[PDB]
Amino acid sequence: IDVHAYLAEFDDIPGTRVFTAQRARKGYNLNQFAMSLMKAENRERFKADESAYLDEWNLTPAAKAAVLARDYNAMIDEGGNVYFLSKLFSTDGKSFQFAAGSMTGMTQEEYAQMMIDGGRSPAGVRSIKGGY
Amino acid sequence: IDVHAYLAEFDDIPGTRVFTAQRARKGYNLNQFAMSLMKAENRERFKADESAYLDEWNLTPAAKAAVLARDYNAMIDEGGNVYFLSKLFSTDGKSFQFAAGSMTGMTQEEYAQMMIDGGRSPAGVRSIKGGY
Amino acid sequence: ARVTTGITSSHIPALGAAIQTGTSDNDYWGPVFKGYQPIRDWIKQPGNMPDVVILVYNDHASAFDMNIIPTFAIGCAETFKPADEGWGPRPVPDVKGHPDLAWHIAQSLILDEFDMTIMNQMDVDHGCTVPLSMIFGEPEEWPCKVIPFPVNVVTYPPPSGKRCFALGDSIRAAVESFPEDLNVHVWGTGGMSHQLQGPRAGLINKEFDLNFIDKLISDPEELSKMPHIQYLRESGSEGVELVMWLIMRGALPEKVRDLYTFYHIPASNTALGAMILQPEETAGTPLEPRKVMSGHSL
Amino acid sequence: ARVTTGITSSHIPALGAAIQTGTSDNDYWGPVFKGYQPIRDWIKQPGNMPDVVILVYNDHASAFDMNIIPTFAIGCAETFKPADEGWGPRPVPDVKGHPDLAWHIAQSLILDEFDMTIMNQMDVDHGCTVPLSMIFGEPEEWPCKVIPFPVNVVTYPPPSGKRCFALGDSIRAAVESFPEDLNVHVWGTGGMSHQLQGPRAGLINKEFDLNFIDKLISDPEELSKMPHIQYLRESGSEGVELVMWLIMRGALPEKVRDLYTFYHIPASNTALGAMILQPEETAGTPLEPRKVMSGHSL
Ligand SMILES: [Fe+3]
Ligand SMILES: [Fe+3]
Repeated sequence: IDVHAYLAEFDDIPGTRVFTAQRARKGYNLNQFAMSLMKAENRERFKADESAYLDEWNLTPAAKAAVLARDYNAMIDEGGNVYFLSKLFSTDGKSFQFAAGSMTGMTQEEYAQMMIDGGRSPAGVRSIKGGY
Repeated sequence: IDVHAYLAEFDDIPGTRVFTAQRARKGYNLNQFAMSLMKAENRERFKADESAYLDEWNLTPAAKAAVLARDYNAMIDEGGNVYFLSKLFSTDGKSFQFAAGSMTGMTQEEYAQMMIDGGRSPAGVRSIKGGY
Repeated sequence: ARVTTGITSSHIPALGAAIQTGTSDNDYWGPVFKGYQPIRDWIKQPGNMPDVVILVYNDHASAFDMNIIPTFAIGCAETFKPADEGWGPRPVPDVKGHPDLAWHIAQSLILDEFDMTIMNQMDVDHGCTVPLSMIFGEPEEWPCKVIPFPVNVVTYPPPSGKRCFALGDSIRAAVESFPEDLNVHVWGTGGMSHQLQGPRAGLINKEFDLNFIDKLISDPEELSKMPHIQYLRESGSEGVELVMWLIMRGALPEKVRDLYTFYHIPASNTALGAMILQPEETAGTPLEPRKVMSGHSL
Repeated sequence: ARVTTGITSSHIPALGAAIQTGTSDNDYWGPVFKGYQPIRDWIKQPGNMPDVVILVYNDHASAFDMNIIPTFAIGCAETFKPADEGWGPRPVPDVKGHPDLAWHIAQSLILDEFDMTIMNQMDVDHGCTVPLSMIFGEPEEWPCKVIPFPVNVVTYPPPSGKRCFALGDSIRAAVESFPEDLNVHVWGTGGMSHQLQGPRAGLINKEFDLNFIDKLISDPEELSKMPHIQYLRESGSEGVELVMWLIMRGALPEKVRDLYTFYHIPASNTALGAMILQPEETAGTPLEPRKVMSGHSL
């Protein structure tokens, strides 16, 4: 019933950035650029010259760098959404598992071993103020 | 609640064809064709050769003949919707009053005078079975 | 932060054309524009001009074609360009929205269980811009921000009168909970009685229309019970647009004061209506005259 | 005219890629595909094959970008093409819909006060085709008609669990009023627990997942009260897809019989879940084994 209270709670989850309106508004351009890669021709053009391609999307200097550096954590900080961005690492030839692990700082090998072992435990990573 | 009961009564209204799902499905190509007249480029091409333009829309011979004859009642019979079709008479430079009057059988002038006098009275045109 | 007044108005294309072609002052259109004068003079007065206008109207197969048909949509974009409906883009200023309030309202309606469709890019047709021209004249820029709120009344079934009424109350709540203390208006546009299609085109039901305005003011809850079939049978197939006026009404409290009402026949194929409502609690003084009914048949 | 069974399944793209690269039998994927075998066999049996499948899933920024975000949509198109999500269109047959039943449900839902967005043209991404590949294999053409039903769970807020649950019951009512005696299925796809983003990516909560499955069967009404925040906290930010499962569950009566349940960890970044539910009244005989749990961690 209270949109502000509803939204405030998401700030208490560690290592998570819920895709709210505020983020959507910020990453509008970055997410729309990513959407453009659903077209084979656009992918070819992007690949030809990435920097030039990005210039037609009015990204903020930060967002542009994040893309060229394929830093998905930085891209999410700029308002990008994982599902929109999947178009980017997809044209790169990477999987969802690759992108996710790349954001944990773990090596592709360790991340894979962790998933094999049961994944990351929620214990301790649920609340920032509650410590559980 | 009874979707069937809801649509069934639309049948008892004289001189009226309510845009139900049934009509929308039947007139999908005709309405999407009209929509295309929103782009100036299409407007001009269509005007250059209507028949050739219409052929790209896979309309039924009845729907195509209705368009070529500018027969709005016929167009509505083929599933056309008045708001989509407004793109067509707007392309011709006709007003909404011209289009409406053209479907009543009165001369443009008689229709205009009638509106001035207060419009068509609902008396006798509310129910087919009732006759009122 | 506050919905101070509710206004209803026609939005037929023929009015924008009268203005465009400089004939808004001829024998036919003159009485119509004269009837809007009081609204024009009222809204300009200090403290009467809104910061944001939530304009409820139905898209006339302009922004939405047959591939996407949303029951309720809200424009959360920064700018909205006038659509080209066959005569080229309407020669009026771009509509500037209010993303902050718009997105806030959108988030609130979904949390309040209304299955909204968020639009971040859409052209606004005559349904949205004609009312702005009628009330704000021909400025180089619109005097306030506008949040387009397209409602489907084109493809059946349109929402129920009961749903619209309820949605109106939801919008008021979202607005009141918005931090900034904005002067917000809700405009219900469209109508009134008219039929554009077939042998029965030309239909006008002044009895229905006047009764509708009357109940909309004093007994909206009962008016929201009116079924679609009754609108269609009595007010013409296109008169169903009047359901949108219930959204505006629902954003206002139980007790409202009608400051002004204008009814005229004909305006192209329709019976034209326009009014100003404010909560009795904070309402202003009604205008003199309070009600005006023009047209050769009135 | 009958909702005979409810099925839930994962719809992650990796499953689709496994099939493509013929790696579905390797050491990693084999256990997963082994778990779907019982379902593949069951459904193909005489009288288990549905006529239509109302497939509930969330568009993954494929059919909808940032400009149009519908809460609830329904594909009433005759055909749907697989979307190109960066690798080129999924090499699977085109999805054939059921416009008659689709339009019927669309109209019923709106009359039942759901603000539906009707789609008459839309590509279906992996969320819709992967489950098809998992249950129907690699036919030259899908064995039945499919009605896509995209739900927004990408941009906040997504509908509420309570709204989703109520929607399912409405879909059942709509199906039941359809004049034809069809064998209709409602599949809820997505999940289970997982996080695709940030330092917390890789999160799995078998406790949560297993509890969700349990309550969804025995007490869906209470489960539909669980707030968004809890899914985000316990099941990962992307685990919120599970709400879509309440839509499938709501379309089934109070008493259902679980014919099969498969839970496995891991499946890419997720904990995979799949089950077959049927109204207790007409439920077939459970499968043997009726419950299975794979994974090095289970
Ligand atoms: Fe209108
Ligand atoms: Fe998904």
